[PDB]
Amino acid sequence: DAGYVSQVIGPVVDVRFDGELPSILSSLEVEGHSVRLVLEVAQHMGDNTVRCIAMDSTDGLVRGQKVVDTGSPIKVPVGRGTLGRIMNVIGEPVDEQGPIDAADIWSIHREAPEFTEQSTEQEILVTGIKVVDLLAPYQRGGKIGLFGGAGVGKTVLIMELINNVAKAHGGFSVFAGVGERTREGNDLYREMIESGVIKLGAERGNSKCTLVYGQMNEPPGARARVALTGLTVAEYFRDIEGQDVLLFVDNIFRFTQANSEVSALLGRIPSAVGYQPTLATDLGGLQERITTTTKGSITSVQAVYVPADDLTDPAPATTFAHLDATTVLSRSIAELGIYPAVDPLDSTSRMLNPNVIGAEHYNVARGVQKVLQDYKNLQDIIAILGMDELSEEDKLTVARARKIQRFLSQPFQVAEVFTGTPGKYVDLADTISGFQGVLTGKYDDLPEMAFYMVGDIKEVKEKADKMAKDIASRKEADNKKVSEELKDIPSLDKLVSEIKEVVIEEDDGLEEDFKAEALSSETVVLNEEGKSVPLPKKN
Amino acid sequence: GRVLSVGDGIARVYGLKSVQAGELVCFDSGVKGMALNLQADHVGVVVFGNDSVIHQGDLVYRTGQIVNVPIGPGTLGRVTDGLGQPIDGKGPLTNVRSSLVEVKAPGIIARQSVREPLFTGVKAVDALVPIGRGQRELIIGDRQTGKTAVAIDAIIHQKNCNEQVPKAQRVYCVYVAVGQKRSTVAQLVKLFTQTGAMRYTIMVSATASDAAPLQFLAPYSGCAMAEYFRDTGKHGLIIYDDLSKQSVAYRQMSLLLRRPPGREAFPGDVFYLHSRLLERAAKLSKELGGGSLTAFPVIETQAGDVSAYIATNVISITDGQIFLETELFYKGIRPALNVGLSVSRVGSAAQFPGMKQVAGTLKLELAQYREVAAFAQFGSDLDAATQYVLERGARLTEMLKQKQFAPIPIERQTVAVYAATKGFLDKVRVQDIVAAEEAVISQVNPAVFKILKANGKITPALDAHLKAELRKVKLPGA
Amino acid sequence: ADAKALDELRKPKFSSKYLIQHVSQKLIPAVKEWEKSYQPPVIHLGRVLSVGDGIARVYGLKSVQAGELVCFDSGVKGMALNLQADHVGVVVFGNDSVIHQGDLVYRTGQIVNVPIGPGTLGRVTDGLGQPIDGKGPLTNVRSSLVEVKAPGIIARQSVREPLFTGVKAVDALVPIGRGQRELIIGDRQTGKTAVAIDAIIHQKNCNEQVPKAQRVYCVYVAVGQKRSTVAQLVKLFTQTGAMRYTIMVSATASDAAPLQFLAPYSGCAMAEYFRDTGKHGLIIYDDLSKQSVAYRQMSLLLRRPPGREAFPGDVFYLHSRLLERAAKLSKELGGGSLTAFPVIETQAGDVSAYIATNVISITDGQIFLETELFYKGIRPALNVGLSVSRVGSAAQFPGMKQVAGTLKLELAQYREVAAFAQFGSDLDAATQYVLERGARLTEMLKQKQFAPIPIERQTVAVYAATKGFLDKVRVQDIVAAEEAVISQVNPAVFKILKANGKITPALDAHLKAELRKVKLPGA
Ligand SMILES: Nc1ncnc2c1ncn2[C@@H]1O[C@H](COP(=O)(O)OP(=O)(O)OP(=O)(O)O)[C@@H](O)[C@H]1O
Ligand SMILES: Nc1ncnc2c1ncn2[C@@H]1O[C@H](COP(=O)(O)OP(=O)(O)OP(=O)(O)O)[C@@H](O)[C@H]1O
Ligand SMILES: Nc1ncnc2c1ncn2[C@@H]1O[C@H](COP(=O)(O)OP(=O)(O)O)[C@@H](O)[C@H]1O
Ligand SMILES: [Mg+2]
Ligand SMILES: [Mg+2]
Ligand SMILES: [Mg+2]
Repeated sequence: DAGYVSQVIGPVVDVRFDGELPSILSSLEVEGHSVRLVLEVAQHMGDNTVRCIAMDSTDGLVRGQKVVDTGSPIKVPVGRGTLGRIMNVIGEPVDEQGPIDAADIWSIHREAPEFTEQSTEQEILVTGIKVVDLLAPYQRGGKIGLFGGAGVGKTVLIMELINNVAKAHGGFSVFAGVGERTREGNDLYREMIESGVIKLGAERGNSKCTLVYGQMNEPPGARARVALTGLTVAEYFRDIEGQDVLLFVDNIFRFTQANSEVSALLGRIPSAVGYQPTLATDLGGLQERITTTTKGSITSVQAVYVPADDLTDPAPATTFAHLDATTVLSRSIAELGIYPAVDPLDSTSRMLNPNVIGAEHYNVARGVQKVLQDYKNLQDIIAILGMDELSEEDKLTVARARKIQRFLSQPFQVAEVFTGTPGKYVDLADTISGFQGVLTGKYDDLPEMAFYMVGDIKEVKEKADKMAKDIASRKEADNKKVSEELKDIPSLDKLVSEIKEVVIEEDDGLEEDFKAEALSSETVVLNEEGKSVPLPKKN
Repeated sequence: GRVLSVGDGIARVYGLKSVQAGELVCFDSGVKGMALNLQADHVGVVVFGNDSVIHQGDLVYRTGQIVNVPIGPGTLGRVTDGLGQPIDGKGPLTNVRSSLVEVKAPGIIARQSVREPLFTGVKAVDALVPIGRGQRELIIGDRQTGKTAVAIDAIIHQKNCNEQVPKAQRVYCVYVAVGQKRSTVAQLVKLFTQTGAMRYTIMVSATASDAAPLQFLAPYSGCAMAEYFRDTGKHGLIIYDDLSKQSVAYRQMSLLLRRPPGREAFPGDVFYLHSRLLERAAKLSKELGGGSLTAFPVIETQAGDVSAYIATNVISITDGQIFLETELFYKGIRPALNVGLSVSRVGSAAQFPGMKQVAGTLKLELAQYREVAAFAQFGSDLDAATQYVLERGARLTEMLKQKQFAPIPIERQTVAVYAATKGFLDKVRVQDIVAAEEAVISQVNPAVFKILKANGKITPALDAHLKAELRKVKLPGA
Repeated sequence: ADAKALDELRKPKFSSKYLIQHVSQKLIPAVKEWEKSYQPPVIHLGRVLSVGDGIARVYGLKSVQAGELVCFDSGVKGMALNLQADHVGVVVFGNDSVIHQGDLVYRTGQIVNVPIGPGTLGRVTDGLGQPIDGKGPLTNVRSSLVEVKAPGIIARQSVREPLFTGVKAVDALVPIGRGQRELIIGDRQTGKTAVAIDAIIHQKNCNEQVPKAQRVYCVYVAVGQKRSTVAQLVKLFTQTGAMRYTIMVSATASDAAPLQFLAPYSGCAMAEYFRDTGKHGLIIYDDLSKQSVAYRQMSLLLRRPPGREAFPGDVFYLHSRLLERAAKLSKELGGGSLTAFPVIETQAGDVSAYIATNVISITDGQIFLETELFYKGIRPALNVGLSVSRVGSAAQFPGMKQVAGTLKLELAQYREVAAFAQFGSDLDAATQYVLERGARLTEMLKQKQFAPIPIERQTVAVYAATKGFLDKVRVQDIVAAEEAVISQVNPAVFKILKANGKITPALDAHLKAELRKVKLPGA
């Protein structure tokens, strides 16, 4: 009827069933653990033994511990009752607010939609980010990937896309945090409380996001399945509710990395760089479920961490093919202080087609990429010569491209808490016309750093005015400035007097709550009866 | 047989006493499988689908027959999966016949010299790396550089010229999509129906959520479906998009069957895999029908590193190579064909004879332009034997640009290349790029296209009229 | 061979009894003849099958848990790591030369646990809890698991409190926060331990000043280092008085690989006491690039299949579940904190290595110390373009926040012209003016060793540089000019800058006034 633990090697448990083996992908429950330990069946080892991956830690598992079968995969709560909640891999609430009151719980494992139910509609998703909306324009109902190394700004870009799209969407959102920092999971939760996207208490049903979190502190069996849980909530909203869903996945790289972390313990000899031999089919089996069928539409934005800034690592190089749009963030753009650090060349979109976004948008996009590639080819002869023998056209294609590089930068609304500048939403037409101006040459009369961290084309023109009133100023230097003392300034010993007093009592708070138990000097062990007995005197 | 172990799409099956290597089996669950490595104690069966419906002790039946797909004219226009079954939802494949997916390639005597040209409609490919019927040409490049564009333009141009040739010299295309997304296959079926190309295009599709044996086996399905047309005296064109994904699916199966890995964990017989696939694209002898099959494998490099394992293997196998760079792509040169690194070992023996006498100048002065390529970025002008080739090579690279999904007939590419290699160039200031590239083919009278297509050669009686026609081109926007 | 006939064989089908009746009255006399060579049978205890290289394979131990301290009969401890069907693989916490084949292994009942509490404050500890300083056992202390899970999304709150380290390159360019995990990454002998030590010394300097609950209690985890270096570090800490707040966990190089593997978890469990009880902790996992090598030794000797650089598969999880314990807790859980400084060593600056990219992916910031800047006099050798921080603002000094953005961007301007300083064209007194202004700022950011600076003196000394008051000074002697700025200026502007927290315009006037009265030595 039930099974028992046969073997525990880290996060992979062998469970032996005397008859009635579970199916593969079945979730099993370990009865008698400290916490709820869920094992998901991975393979049939062969002598009435299945091999599972644990959703929690396996420290505490005894061999022969009774493991019971639920007859089904990991089923999570889905529906309206999950909006404005935080869930586990297994659908437990981790937000301390009751249980989840969602109806018709769903398995986290299903096949992808068929070839017959594939949508080919291509409408542009306007993001308000002028480098995304110009050079790699997103598709609503499309699969979007924000590639990049560590620290180039994938999470701040996904937060700006949340702030710009998910609040003004109408449908629902699902953030699926896959193996990320718990600090930024809390930051996302708090700033979606403050935005109204998550409401607590009596108006919980007015929320517009379901958080599903599988962060870095969780074992590899949990990070390898939490994307399926977020995808199951989104697939309920797409298939049953018939909605337009917005799936946001932070580091889908951690899905493949967490599958790779258990891959040798599941008994598979490793492929190239060190990933599992099933890397492409695991990633494909996740990514093909994120589609718009004819029923509803899932627009997914996925952050994809590229390891050591290497875009040819097989975990980004495999997920390149599953994406309609692609926003390659690079470190080289970010070392110039240009944010978002989108590589304007290495980014690509399926929408960048003159039949899709219009030939007027297409030609200014291709012209920006043309002048940027020409400047990228001229930099090598500039650094040898010195940019004074460039034929007055290649002094123009350097100046225009260096204006464009600054004009691709933008202040973000979610990035004003560590930069200070408030963020600008830029419309699509004011992006297209603004870049067409700098391309054809209307704005060579503006200085070059006037294009840096601005919004429209109406803001570089007035940043030039502020810069040229400020470089017109700083010419008076004599007196009646702040440095004089009878202006408003008290005496310096007067300002020490207004300091309020804080006390120091030199006991630093260690004699107030501690239960100091007396630890054993001797080793105390268990005999064959399990009795706590001191270690026997024989070596 | 009885399932011993099952996991990661591999079922170890005890029993199945007289089962063949590569033979189909069938499980209790209705899923199929292919018996790949037969051992003395079990059979390693790769599973054609999701292995979660297989349990230990499930019964496996052998079907007695090797893996085979339906071939024939009923497959034209249908989107099939990697095993031949149609996934477009128009019912079963009428008017077909089962035939094995692993056949032997035609030998030395069954071959013929590759002499007749296969036009792709890309003027870079038709002018510089010309394709013959029976050639294997590698479309190699990095990601997002336009490889599917060159393949799709070849298919669409085969539709365009299939309407104006007799029944014999028509090319029926097969596009094999290995490991692609399912949403981007539907966009290709949309483009091929809207183009009209599905009247001659079979569409074999093993997507990313398919099993690894289906993606491994889909190029052999597509090659059997196109070998129908090769073996009945007609002409085929097979396109394996990302053969580098078929190799990854094969690596997955061979590693999970615990076969000993080689370089980049590929099995030892992955060269045998791809050469066993790609040697079936042949121009048959006059006795076997005279039919042909032209393959375009697509291999994705990573950083232009063609010294990778699968890329070197397929570069060794195929005749030519169409190398698409990413730096030419963002520089405006689209199709981004690297002229110096793109080869065709068939060469000039199988191109248009009217293009062969014009393109021999073109590749020579493109080479001259490539060696004098640093001087384009200079202010000090040199001795005007280099500035001449600089402006000439610049207008020649701007000559070979081409928009997507709009292939050109071969007589029009010949005329547009003649108008740039004989010196009818826009040697004006280049404000008139808008009304001079297409103005040559739109303002000469179309009778020169009829004569050049039907004779296949610019005769002395025709370059006279073509030179007389090229001088009277208007461009009245100036 | 199939199992149904094999369990049909449990039915009796003997069809004769001329051996069953004969052997049964002959067997028990024969076991008596060799019972001296029979070891007594074991069910709930253990018996060592094989011991070698610090891995015991233990028969028996039917009811051990995974990850449980077991104890051999020679007193040396173990840990049941992989629980096979036929045996238990125990990693030995000590020298495995005392273990034989046939030794009894005693299950202790408990998962691996270390002494935590206020009695650990001031002690030198090995990787398991035993004090190695010879000052007796630990009193006023309770046991706690080394393998707690990290505080979740609802237990945390935003990182807002600053946590000055006293290194002004850090406190200006890459400012830490109070629950932040900041990686100190660099090559060998670039000053990673030095940055960590100045953090601990500066926390001693500020603990004697703040009211009883802003005090930061340090833990130094010294994995893989030699025992002489730990002795030098304990000597330094006790001669500066910083050992009153510091615990030192020391799993040195001669220790067994499970002690070096487990000492970050022991140290984190010691420092989590202050996070869980409303105080503020700080932990330095010095040479976390050696905990991974000790874990690789354990996992390769437990015959787990290797991976990249023969590291295990779960070596990302080894560090992620360790560093995620460094958090800032909510007010419903005390408001405590624990900020981590993991130290990762690179080889030849290859930051593209395996463990380096894992810990870069886990931690919030980086403090990149490059070996080519260490030999240009830039000490601490902080690569400003490559060292990031996730919190940025809202977790540093407000007065330094006024004066440090104009330093961060101006050093970007200074690095912008260094690849254009090999020719000497000197364009229009811009690419030559910042070529001295940024060169004066990078000289401002240098400082000595074991001498951290209070935050108000740093935000005065960088106020004096990104404003005027220093452009008439040679680049050779700004390190000398800064002591003229710090000492000769009235020490009452420092108190009101510390107590306000920002530079008020009432204080900006007196600060610009007293930055003109001092004598700068540049001639
Ligand atoms: N000749 C061309 N003119 C204009 N645009 C082109 C041309 N060729 C390709 N493109 C554009 O480049 C983008 C990528 O092209 P394509 O899909 O053909 O390359 P790929 O190498 O097959 O990419 P992937 O490997 O991701 O499938 C497409 O959106 C296409 O519209
Ligand atoms: N700010 C500084 N100014 C001058 N010297 C310094 C400074 N910081 C460190 N050093 C010197 O650099 C040397 C290396 O310092 P440290 O031991 O901290 O580096 P490390 O990277 O930890 O080296 P290891 O990898 O060997 O432990 C020390 O001898 C120290 O004296
Ligand atoms: N739009 C932006 N403006 C300013 N700084 C940014 C921006 N995006 C990213 N950054 C900087 O990049 C650092 C890391 O960004 P993050 O989104 O955490 O990257 P990752 O997701 O790769 O860790 C942050 O410290 C932040 O200061
Ligand atoms: Mg991130
Ligand atoms: Mg393609
Ligand atoms: Mg050190």
